[PDB]
Amino acid sequence: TEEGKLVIWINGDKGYNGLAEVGKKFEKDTGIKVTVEHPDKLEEKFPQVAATGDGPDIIFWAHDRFGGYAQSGLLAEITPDKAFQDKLYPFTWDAVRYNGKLIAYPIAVEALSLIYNKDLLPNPPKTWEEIPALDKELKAKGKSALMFNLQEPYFTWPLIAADGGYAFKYENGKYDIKDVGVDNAGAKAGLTFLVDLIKNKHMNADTDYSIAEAAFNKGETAMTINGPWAWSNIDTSKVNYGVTVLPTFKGQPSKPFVGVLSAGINAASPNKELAKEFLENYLLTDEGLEAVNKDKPLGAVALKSYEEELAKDPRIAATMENAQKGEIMPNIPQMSAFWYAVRTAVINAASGRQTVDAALAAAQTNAAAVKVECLEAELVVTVSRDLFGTGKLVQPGDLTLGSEGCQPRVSVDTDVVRFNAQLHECSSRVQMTKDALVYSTFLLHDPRPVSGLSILRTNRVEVPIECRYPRL
Ligand SMILES: OC[C@H]1O[C@H](O[C@H]2[C@H](O)[C@@H](O)[C@@H](O)O[C@@H]2CO)[C@H](O)[C@@H](O)[C@@H]1O
Ligand SMILES: [Ca+2]
Ligand SMILES: [Ca+2]
Ligand SMILES: [Ca+2]
Repeated sequence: TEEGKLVIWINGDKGYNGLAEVGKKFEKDTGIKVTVEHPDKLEEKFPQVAATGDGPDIIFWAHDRFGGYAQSGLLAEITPDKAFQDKLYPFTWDAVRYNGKLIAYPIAVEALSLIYNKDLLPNPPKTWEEIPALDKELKAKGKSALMFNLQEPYFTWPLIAADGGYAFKYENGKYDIKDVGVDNAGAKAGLTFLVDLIKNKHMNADTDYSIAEAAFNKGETAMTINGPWAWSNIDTSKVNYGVTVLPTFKGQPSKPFVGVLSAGINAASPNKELAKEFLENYLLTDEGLEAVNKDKPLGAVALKSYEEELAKDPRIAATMENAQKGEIMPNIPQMSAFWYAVRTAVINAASGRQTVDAALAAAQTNAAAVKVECLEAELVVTVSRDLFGTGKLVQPGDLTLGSEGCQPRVSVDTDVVRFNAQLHECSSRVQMTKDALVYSTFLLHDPRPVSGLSILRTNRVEVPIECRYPRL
């Protein structure tokens, strides 16, 4: 990274052009150039380049990633005076605190809502259970009831959590990273409902963000599920849409994960002063947040003034109604593992490649004990040796990645076994989606032969190991 300027990363669905306007104001006033970029997979690339001392000066993402970044020494501690803290809501500062330190600036509060075409559907269904029958009606006139992104677990999690799914159990003031709530009866019920919607052809397992967005904004489907950033494009489509409560499932509300868009400062930036100035006195103002929101709505911004100004907007009100019914995302480093786990499970259940029960059990194991890192042509799998929480440590020789042709390098620590594998050699399965090439294999723990009687929790366990790379 180079000093005298600022490089900013932010996701491509956010208002990066408005942010660039803020940067242009900054530049004119101070002479310091600001370059805003939106690389794909930036939440995964940032730790890779920041660990070598490179990467952007500022990284934007929902707060849930930042704990990992902070645990890895990648984030500078931020030091706002008391007055600036008084300018933002306490909930948001809470979201960006890790081990008693502030590790990023809160920007805005995000939550999914149900977005619906008022002309096609004047009265949105209050329950998921209605949607199959409703779909029938709409299918009779060449339309669908619901389409939304099924490739990212962020969008399916509300249904999964409604009847009792959860990420990590919060207990005694801390999250128990071995107590994952993706494999309980409620999560299984929610995912079964989703997979049923697919099997009965009310939804297609391949639908992604762009497909669902195009369908809804063209008037081909009566509903979608999305956050404030999407509203802009809908406005341009001139569809007459409303933003409202997500449907219930078995009488309980959908529970979306509440995100807080946050901006962290790279620990290796030589421009930490400039970054603080830009964030506090340029972006986190009525003018800055106004520009960014005008591009792609931010939601309920953390700055009290502009949030009070925008609360009249009923869409913000529905976003916050849904947020209240949901849970704030943890920011612990294990969230990435959680997300990988659920992602894989959902896809594999939606395709029918795996049952719901098996997919969610494997996701429990993956979130609790496995970390997948996908590199150019190589894969790294890190397995917790305390695989079942018993405190009994697995031996490396009982762990196998892939089939016999897969011959990884295996390294052992006190607490983990790490597999460094060649993707071509270890891919059991390859396939293409619209947007990605997918390489897939499995991790197996099989201690047999073992002399003792196997009882209760089984010692044989198999989890999906998968990497997705953009098609270009
Ligand atoms: O799907 C897993 C993904 O969910 C969240 O990402 C959201 C993000 O919060 C929103 O700002 C918007 O970009 O949609 C994203 C999902 O595509 C988590 O914050 C992220 O860590 C997680 O991977
Ligand atoms: Ca569990
Ligand atoms: Ca696409
Ligand atoms: Ca706009």
